[PDB]
Amino acid sequence: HKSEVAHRFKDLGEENFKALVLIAFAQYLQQCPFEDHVKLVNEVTEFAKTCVADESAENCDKSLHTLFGDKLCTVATLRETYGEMADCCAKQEPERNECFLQHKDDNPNLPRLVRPEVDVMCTAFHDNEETFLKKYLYEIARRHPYFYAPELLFFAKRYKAAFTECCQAADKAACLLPKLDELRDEGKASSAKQRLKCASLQKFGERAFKAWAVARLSQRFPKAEFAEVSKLVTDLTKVHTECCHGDLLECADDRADLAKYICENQDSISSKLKECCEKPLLEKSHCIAEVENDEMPADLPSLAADFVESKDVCKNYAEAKDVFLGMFLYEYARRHPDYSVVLLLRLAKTYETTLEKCCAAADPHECYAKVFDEFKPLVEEPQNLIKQNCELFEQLGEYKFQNALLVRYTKKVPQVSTPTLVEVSRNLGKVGSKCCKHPEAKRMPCAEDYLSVVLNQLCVLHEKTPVSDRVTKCCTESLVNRRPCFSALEVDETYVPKEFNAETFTFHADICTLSEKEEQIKKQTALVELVKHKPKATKEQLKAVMDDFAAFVEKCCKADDKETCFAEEGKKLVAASQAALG
Ligand SMILES: COc1ccc2c(c1)c(CC(=O)O)c(C)n2C(=O)c1ccc(Cl)cc1
Ligand SMILES: COc1ccc2c(c1)c(CC(=O)O)c(C)n2C(=O)c1ccc(Cl)cc1
Ligand SMILES: CCCCC1C(=O)N(c2ccccc2)N(c2ccccc2)C1=O
Ligand SMILES: CCCCCCCCCCCCCC(=O)O
Ligand SMILES: CCCCCCCCCCCCCC(=O)O
Ligand SMILES: CCCCCCCCCCCCCC(=O)O
Ligand SMILES: CCCCCCCCCCCCCC(=O)O
Repeated sequence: HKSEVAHRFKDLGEENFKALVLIAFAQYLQQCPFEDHVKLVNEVTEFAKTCVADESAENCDKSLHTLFGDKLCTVATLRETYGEMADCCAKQEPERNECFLQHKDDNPNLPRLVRPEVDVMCTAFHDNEETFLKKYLYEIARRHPYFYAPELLFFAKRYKAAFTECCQAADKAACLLPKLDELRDEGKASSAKQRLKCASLQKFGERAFKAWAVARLSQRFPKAEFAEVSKLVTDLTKVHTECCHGDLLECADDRADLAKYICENQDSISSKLKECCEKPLLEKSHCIAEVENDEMPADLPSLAADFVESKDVCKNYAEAKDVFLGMFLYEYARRHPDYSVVLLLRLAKTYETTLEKCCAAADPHECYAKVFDEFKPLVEEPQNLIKQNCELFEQLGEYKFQNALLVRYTKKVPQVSTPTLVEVSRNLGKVGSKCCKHPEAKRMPCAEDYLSVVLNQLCVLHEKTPVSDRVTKCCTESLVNRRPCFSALEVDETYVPKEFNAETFTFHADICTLSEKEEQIKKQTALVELVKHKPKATKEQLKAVMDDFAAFVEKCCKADDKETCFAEEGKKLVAASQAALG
């Protein structure tokens, strides 16, 4: 109460406090060495303990923003290292804090972080767990200044858990490696979603966010009253608006409040918030944001009652348009947890466009009478794609499914670079393996979650190295139109084939020692180049070539003087293949 530092220290706990303070400093002073930050953390922690012992001790009354800023301005090489940022220190709070936010660089120039060999890690881990973990916490945090700290803390613990379980295993690598790769992706996805959610808010505006949230919060809490959901969407919008601005403290308090509000009213929101609400102040938010959907009420009316058959439709709509559309969304979303949020938005958009026409016409009811028929094809498009694509993935495996997508998209946008096409298709493939395992009722929400990040990543690259107007149309298109726009792309009739290049199709024995992962990316790269050269090739033609290449390899890696083989049969394969594809 009287001392903020003392208060947070007591809430968080020493360990958590020390880690958060470290992350906080690493995100601002992204250039200072690790031992320098460690020094700061200790100084702040010691200060904190003083305040815990006596809330009236010097400076214990200062605000976290103030203490933090002062400490920051302490750094002697502040001007020589961060130049312009040092001028913030001449300002008074809150301009000082505001000034610091502005100079935090989003994408700093730091070397890629390379993964050491399992044995060095595990020994480092054992020989000095604290510094090994904090050292990486530091390296990761300085590279993602915008990654919400507590979230970064949750990942660290997932990492600690992996080293503990695996560094004792019989086959460390067999245990750890796959774990590290899983965490990396989750970390990447989490980072992407965060940037995405804020970028989306800037572009599309508050209304669109509120809509997306109404739909999402309604699928998850089907039993809550519309007024509660509204209350929540309202507060949730402030929270995200604030958290995007970047101030960790402000963000942290807004989220905490929201979580407490939710827990106090849990029995009037959802029956699934029990476990989450018991957890520590530091984990509540995270938990709730991931809670599973509650059971939807058994006795639920027909949507057509209040939205198609009622006589006061246009009257209720004209009176408060967005509120009316929100109720529609609410009602429609909580009966369809199986729908993707964006799909629900499309229906809402459709119902809106209809009421706008119909309520201005002679006899409204007559005009908007069959709107639910409008929805049918809208709902079906995403459903057929899932069925069709999961079936294909069922037959072929992940890898072969990835090759299928490779041929499919190269033909649609041959202008894209081969490395980019490879990454996209591979990740598209992963989405297929990760979601197709789910029961049909949960597939769509799954694909949407994963596809959103992949589509955004694809758009960002392209944004930097523009290549196709079509991709640009889809990338800058409506939030709700993005995926449909890509789905609508057709083979590029215009495209002009790339001239043959012997090199591009020559292979060496080294391919035999390449890691399974790199072997594929090598074959898949050739495949893309193959299509870019012979775009009019049919599935039959291609499949045959791919079959030869397949054999080609297995054969040359299981024979003496491998080198000769590849260069000898290579002439043959390539010569025959060119002939078959005219
Ligand atoms: C070359 O392939 C990658 C891919 C993703 C990567 C990194 C390197 C690095 C390392 C680097 O920046 O060089 C980081 C930090 N990545 C993340 O996005 C991330 C974020 C949060 C967590 Cl918890 C874990 C991972
Ligand atoms: C509970 O309320 C929300 C609100 C926005 C959301 C999400 C959930 C989720 C999570 C989910 O879909 O369950 C994602 C991925 N959001 C966005 O990226 C986003 C951000 C801004 C706009 Cl304008 C539109 C969409
Ligand atoms: C743009 C992504 C939104 C994710 C998110 C979420 O689902 N909940 C959320 C969950 C249920 C009701 C309302 C919001 N809160 C959340 C906010 C503060 C504290 C705890 C959870 C979130 O930030
Ligand atoms: C998330 C904070 C805890 C840090 C633990 C990370 C230890 C593993 C080091 C490898 C990280 C580089 C990312 C990768 O390519 O795997
Ligand atoms: C500078 C010392 C204070 C450390 C700053 C970090 C404070 C974070 C408070 C943790 C609250 C969890 C919020 C949430 O649920 O997301
Ligand atoms: C508080 C409830 C507000 C809900 C407003 C409903 C709007 C539905 C249209 C979907 C918005 C996507 C943006 C668009 O393309 O128009
Ligand atoms: C001009 C024709 C050159 C022939 C080169 C064929 C390269 C395509 C790579 C085929 C890899 C398919 C993957 C697999 O076999 O599993």
